[PDB]
Amino acid sequence: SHMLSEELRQIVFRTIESLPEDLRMAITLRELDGLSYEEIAAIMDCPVGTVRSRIFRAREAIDNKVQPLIR
DNA sequence: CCCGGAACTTCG
DNA sequence: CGAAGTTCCGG
Repeated sequence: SHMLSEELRQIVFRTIESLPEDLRMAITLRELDGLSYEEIAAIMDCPVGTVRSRIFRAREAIDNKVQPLIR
C-alpha cells in the first residue's frame, strides 16, 4: 500500500503482464517455472538463441521501469 | 520500431 | 565444459 518496496514489486508484475506474448512467456517460464533455455525453446518451439534475446529483452523492459525508481 | 537468431562472453 | 547471459547484424 504505497511504500516504495511495494511499488517496486507491483511494477515488476505489471510490466511482465504488458509484455508481448512471446517475451512474457519466455521470461515467465524462466523466472517462475525455473526452466532452462533448452526447455523453454522446446516449449516455445523456437531456437534457443531466440529464447536468449527474448529473455534479455523482457528483462530490459522490466529494468527500464524499475531503475527510474531506486535512489 | 520490434525484435530473430546466431556469434560471442561470462558464470557455475 | 555446459548453461546462462550479452551483443549485433540484419529483416
